[PDB]
Formats: sequence, structure tokens, C-alpha cells
Amino acid sequence: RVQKHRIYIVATNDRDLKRRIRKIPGVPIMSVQKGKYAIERLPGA
Amino acid sequence: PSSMFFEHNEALVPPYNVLVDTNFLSRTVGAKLPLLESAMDCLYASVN
Amino acid sequence: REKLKKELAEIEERRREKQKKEKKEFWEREGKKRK
Amino acid sequence: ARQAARSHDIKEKRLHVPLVDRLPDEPPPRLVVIVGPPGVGKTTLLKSLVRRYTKETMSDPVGPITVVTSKKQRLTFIECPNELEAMIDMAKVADIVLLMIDGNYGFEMETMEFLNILANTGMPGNVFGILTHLDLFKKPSALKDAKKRLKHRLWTELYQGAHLFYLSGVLNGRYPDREIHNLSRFLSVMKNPRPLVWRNTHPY
Amino acid sequence: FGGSSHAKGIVLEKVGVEAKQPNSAIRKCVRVQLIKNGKKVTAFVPNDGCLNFVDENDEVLLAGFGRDIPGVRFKVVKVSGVGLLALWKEKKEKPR
Amino acid sequence: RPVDLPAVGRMRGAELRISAKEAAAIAREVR
Amino acid sequence: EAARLDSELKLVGEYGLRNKREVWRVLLTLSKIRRAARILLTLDEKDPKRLFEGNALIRRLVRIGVLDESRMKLDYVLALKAEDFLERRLQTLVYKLGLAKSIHHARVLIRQRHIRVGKQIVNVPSFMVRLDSQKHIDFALTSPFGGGRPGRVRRKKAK
RNA sequence: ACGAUAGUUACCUGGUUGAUUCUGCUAGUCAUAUGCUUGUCUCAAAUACCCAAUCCCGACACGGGGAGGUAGUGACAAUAAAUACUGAUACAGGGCUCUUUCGGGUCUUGUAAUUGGAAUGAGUACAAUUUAAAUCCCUUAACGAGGAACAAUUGGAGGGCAAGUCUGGUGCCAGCAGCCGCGGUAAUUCCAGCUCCAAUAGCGUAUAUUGCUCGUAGUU
RNA sequence: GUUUUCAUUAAUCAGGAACGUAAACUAUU
Ligand SMILES: Nc1nc2c(ncn2[C@@H]2O[C@H](COP(=O)(O)OP(=O)(O)OP(=O)(O)O)[C@@H](O)[C@H]2O)c(=O)[nH]1
Ligand SMILES: [Mg+2]
Repeated sequence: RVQKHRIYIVATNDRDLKRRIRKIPGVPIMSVQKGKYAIERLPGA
Repeated sequence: PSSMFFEHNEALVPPYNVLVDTNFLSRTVGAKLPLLESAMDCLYASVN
Repeated sequence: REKLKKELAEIEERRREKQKKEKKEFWEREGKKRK
Repeated sequence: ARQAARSHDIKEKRLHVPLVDRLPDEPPPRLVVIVGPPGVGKTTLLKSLVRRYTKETMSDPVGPITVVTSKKQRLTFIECPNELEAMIDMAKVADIVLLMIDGNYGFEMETMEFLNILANTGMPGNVFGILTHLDLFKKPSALKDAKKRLKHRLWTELYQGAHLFYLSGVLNGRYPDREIHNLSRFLSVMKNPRPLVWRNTHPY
Repeated sequence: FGGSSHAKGIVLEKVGVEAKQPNSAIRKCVRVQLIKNGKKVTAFVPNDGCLNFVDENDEVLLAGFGRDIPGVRFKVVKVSGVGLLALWKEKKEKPR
Repeated sequence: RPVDLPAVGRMRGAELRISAKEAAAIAREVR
Repeated sequence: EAARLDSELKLVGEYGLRNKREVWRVLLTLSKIRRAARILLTLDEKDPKRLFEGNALIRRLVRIGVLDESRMKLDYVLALKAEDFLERRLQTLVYKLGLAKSIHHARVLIRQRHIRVGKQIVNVPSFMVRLDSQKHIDFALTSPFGGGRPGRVRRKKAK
């Protein structure tokens, strides 16, 4: 889905899917970090 | 794809489309944490 | 192409170094568990 | 914890190499050179300092001038003439240095030459920049700009945060009394000279 | 060392001054003696031409070396109150 | 780990034990 | 990260900025405004706090010309962005009004004191021009594009 | 009414083991020391000048005041932003990219080329003004830009080089490297100013880091 | 088991009290 359209923010927490979606340019990764969420590769935030 | 300037996605502007995985969903219920409210408090923007 | 192959060989050297470091850290943790 | 960290940093700042003192119980007069380019007024500062200390108006002060400045310590002022042979002769001799800069004209090659001759030969304890000819100025914004740039270049030259005095006018042919009084406040109270190896082995 | 970030030292002897190859780490390493504690540790001068500014019996500041002899922990930062990279870049003269 | 378990205190069977600090920690968070 | 580097480079190129400190400055004030909008969306509708404070925030943004006069909801205040702020800067307004040929020409003009905003000349290119004051950007009277003296290279050449 | 009059109308299949494919291989400190750099404007953490304003004391309108106000330093922070803008012509044919690389993708890019325009604030500065007297501010006549300068820095990564030097060895190879070369210092004009990445009037480094049972006080 | 009685007497253990050649393959379910 993300490879086709690439408008999404992928919210995961497993490092396998995180490393899989870090290879493709321009999708942010949202993951919960025990107090709140944390967005990874979004430039505007 | 259009709206891609060298690994900078210009297609994502608010309201942010956020795909949710099962690991993220199980852990955001486990951490007593409301899903849309915490996503909006993280991004400071309206998510769908 | 030769410049790209040089930089790819450097990346593979770093990968082998980090693989050896993680292997020794894991087996240092396990060798205390089997002791 | 941070107090312990700062205490450890200062305790490491206090350290040096353990060199030998070789200072007697009745010490000789410490030697003050008055070094600068020609025409900057070294003889005028010599007249003004000896009038501050011993109240004697010298019309032509030459040679070393020994002067009692405290009950324990005393000084001697020697004005270096404008020759490089005398400057290289006295840079290995000087105990404290009064290094003169000519104000509006800026730095000179004789000043930079004596600074690096002194640094290569042996660095003494106290070198004081004395900046004169400030009255040859018309705009007091250009005055503080020249003071700032000369202070920063001197700080790059010898060390950061030195003492740079500003001697403004020439009233009675001598200097202003308050300016030379704070200059002598700085060069009157004193600390033991730095243990240089050449002066602590060879008798001069 | 100690509890501080930089230590001072006396350059006892430039070990490896007779090494052959120019940028050898044995050429770059220098045995110093720390003032506060008294022990002799070894430190890297950052460059072989920069070794010439380090003379014997000079007060030397040294810090950690964070990244051919793996395990020499310190590097010489200042020599006699003047920064060693400034001496190498010919910004300052060394007061002796 | 179980998802349904609440975050305040430990749970043993059907009995949930809250230490005296934890009920004070919630009263601190309210103020 | 490469996404942040390419985004900040697109901002610095598309609006003729000097470094990334100006980008981070605008992103900080935008995040402050957007945080205020999110805190006002926390409350329910028809609370008096949300009503009057959101009306104050929306009227402020419409008056400083960032938010469009069409859309006036707090969700669009959340949907605000740094491209809108850098568009409201003065230097891009000189480039878009066409007193200058490029954005770097506009920064050069504002630095060497040719344009004026209303009455007084403006020396700073990051002057946040409001919507009421957008129209009165023109060359000053002491500028050779405005009048007065023919200028410097003109004087050296005409001598 | 046709429908199991003893629900045995049950159980008669609990799923070893392997192959292949697709994934996976740190950042902040109001935290101390220290190194390099610093042109402009406000601003401020830390032996200067005067009673001119507000105030006080006296034979007393005048005499006298260590409150007060004025100025100077300052990369500890914090604020704004210079170090250039814009054309024409000539010439070259390549520039760029990647998953998949002796392969694919895209179409205008250059040059230490030749010339032309303007704009000018840092600084220099006549004045007048400000003020106890000065300074700053605001006004302001006159100068004030072509790089070899009115001279941007701090770090990191990488290529290219000798009749030079060193080390290893089953010739010519490899490694570390190389201010050091035959001559030559008023001699040389050379990668002529090597290429890329990051921050940019700021930036780096170091360290700290972020045996069982009974039984009492007690407890439920 | 009873066609038996007092109705909290109880639960837990700080302190204390009585009894005393070896090792070597491992609220329901
Ligand atoms: N305006 C002004 N004039 C000065 C100042 N200092 C010195 N002068 C004058 O400059 C002249 C130089 O005299 P000296 O000071 O004797 O020169 P010197 O270098 O000390 O003596 P030599 O080394 O013999 O020339 C004197 O006539 C002074 O009046 C100053 O600060 N301001
Ligand atoms: Mg003299």
C-alpha cells in the first residue's frame, strides 16, 4: 500500500517492519515510546 | 512519484493519513493511551 | 561504477565489523548464562 | 556532582611542572622593561613612573632605575632603546614587561617582534599592554573601536584577557597622575617570578 | 583518570622517535607523566609533523581519544598553555 | 504481556493491590 | 536525516533564505500557534473559553494574513504551515509584487534600503507583512528607482 | 404421521519432517574544562563623569550632599542580518541519475571565456542636534566595490603527484606514506585557486552523562 | 457419624521454645 501510493504515516512498533519501511524514501514512522507517541521521519513536526 | 523532492514527501500535509499496525494498536491499548487523541497530540494536527 | 563498488566494499567492511561486535556481545552474554 | 566536576577541573588547572625557584631571601629588584616602537614615549612613561614612586623629576633618565615600591620588594625600570640588539639582549632579562602600543597608528613590527622574541626565549610572569597616544583622536566612537581591536589583537598575541591600560594625555609633559596611579596599582603588588630554567641556572 | 575531563602532564620521553614510517602510531605516541597522580601514561600527538612542538619536560594538557596501537587512551590537546592544533596551524608561538 | 491489565498497581487473581505511593501519585497528578 | 535536509533545502531555495536558523525559527512559531489550536480543540464546542479564544486566534491569523479569509475553522488553523508563513514574509512579497527580478534581488533591495512598507523604509527582509499593509510596498523616495538623486554609479559615470 | 423403543446412531485421521520463496542484518544538558573564529545592530549574566533632573541640610533664592542619574567593557546568553544583484555575446557537448551496473533512465548544461549595466552599507565624515559637558540615537552635505579584494569560519570524508624516502618478497608487485626532488628563493606561477557533506558569525573536542512444630510483638 | 454443646474464640509469623560418613545425572483445573 505504501509503495504504491505513499501518502501515509505508518504507525508500527516492530523493528522488522520499521527497517523494512525505512528503505523507501518519504514515509514517516509513528511508534509509541512509553509516555506518548514519537514520529520518526516527518520534517514538519 | 509526484510530490517527492529527494526523499522529502510533499504529499503529506494535514489531515494526516496514518496506517495502524497490530503491534502499535496492541501497545497503545496496553499503555492506557487513547489512539486518536495521542496521535493528534503527537503530530499537532488532525489525523484520519 | 568503480567508485560505487569501492563505497559498497567499505559499507560491507563496516557490516562485517558490526556483525563481529554483536556476535561477541551476544556470546559474552550467553556464556555467562551457561556458567 | 557538578561542584565536584568543577573542583576537579580547577585542581587540574592549578598544576605545572615542578621547576626550581632559586630566589633568595633578600631578593634583587625585579626588572621592568619599557618596550615599544620609536616615538611612542617610553622615556615619558619612565619619567612619570619615577615621579609617581620617588617624587624626583628626572629631566633625562637613562640606565636602570631602582625604586623601592614596598617594604619587601623593589623594582628597576629599564627603557629598551629602539635597536634590535638591545631588545634581544633584554628579552632574556626582563622580569615584567610594559609593552607600548601607539594608539591610533595601531600595532607595529617592533612590538610584534619583541612579543615573539620574548615568547621564544622565555615567557615572564607579567606583560602589560600600555596603549598611548589616545588624545590624537577626533571621534570617540573610533576611539573605542580602536581600543577594542587593539585589545583583541593583543589578546590573540600573548594570552586571552590581559591587562591593557589606556594612557590618554600629556598634561605637564609627563602623564596623567590617576592613569599612572592605577598602572602602578597593577605593577606594585607582585607575585614571585616564573621559574625560568635559564635564569635559574645561569648567573646574570 | 581522576574526576576531571583533562589532565596535565610532563613529557618524559617521546617514545618511538626513531621509528621509520612517518605517520606510525608508535611515531605519534608520547610517554607523559601525570601531575596529579604521578603515573606515566601514553598519549597520541595528532600528527607526525605536530610531534616537533612537543619538547621534553613541557606541561601538557591531555584529553580522551574517542573514536595501530589500539588502547592508548589519551591525546595531547595543549602544550605549555597553547593549543597544539593552533601551534600546528601556525597561529601561535610556544612560550618556553 | 496482557493488554487488559491496568497500570496502577499489581494484580493477583481478582485482587488489585495499590501501594500508598501510587494513590498519592494520582492525587499529585490531579493537583 | 535526509528528509529534514531536503525539506529545509526546499524551503531555503524556494524562498531565498540565508540558513536553516530562519526555517527553524518559523517552525518554532508555527508549532506554538498550532499547539494553541490543539489545546483549544481539546475542549468541547460552545465552551466560552474555546469560543472566545479560538475567535481571537482566528481573527489574529486572518488579520496578519496567513490564514485565508475563506476558511476560518480551528481545524484549518491546525492545517497551517511554514510555506504560508514564509509566503507572508516581506522578501517574497517584494518578489511577488515584482519590484525585484528574483528573491535574492529582493533581499538585496530590502537590505540596501530601497523599498518601504507604508511610510518608513524597512531594513529587514523577514518583516512579517500583514494583509492590510501588503498593498503599500513600494520604492522609497530617496531611492533612485523612486526618485531624488540618480545615485552612485550614475554620479561617478556622469561626472 | 413411517420411526433407531438398549443413542455402540460411538471409535475407526491430531497431523512427524524437509524443501523453496518473501522479510530483518543512537540524540539533548541552566554542564564543567578547553581549541579555532568574530565585520554590523539592539540587548546584558558578570582606580570613568556630574549634582544637570527627583530628594535632603543649613543665618539661608547662591552654600553643601557617596541617594540618584550619565558613560565604558561583554560570543555567558538573547535579537535583527551584510560578505553581492542582473543582463547580452562567444565557444563547447555533454550534464545528471539508479533497483538490478560491462546494464538501464532523463534532456539543455557548463566555462579561470569576452563584455555591459546598475544598487551600495561597513568605513571615512563637514556640520547641526542630544547632553551638566560629552557619547549613543534621530537628522545629514561630501567621499566610499571588481577579487591580486572592504580578504568567513569551524569540522568531517575522498581523489590526484616525483630521476624523493622507508618496509616486505620465489623480477615490473604491494604497503606505509610523501612541506624533504637535479638545479634554483626574485627562483618559481604550479590540482592555479582538488572534489564532496554539515553548521554558518558561529563551530569543534574531552569527561560526566541523560530440619519440622508450637508460639509473642506485628499484620489481615 | 450424631437426634452434640461456648459463639469469635480465628489466620500469619519479629523474639523465643520442643523434638534431629554424606553428595554424585536430575477460586477452580
Ligand atoms: N598626544 C600625546 N602625545 C604623546 C603621548 N605620549 C608621548 N607623546 C609625545 O610624543 C613624544 C615622544 O617622546 P618620548 O615618549 O620620549 O619618545 P620615546 O620613544 O619614549 O623616546 P625615544 O625612544 O628616545 O624616542 C613626546 O614629545 C611626547 O610629548 C600621548 O599619549 N599623547
Ligand atoms: Mg627611552
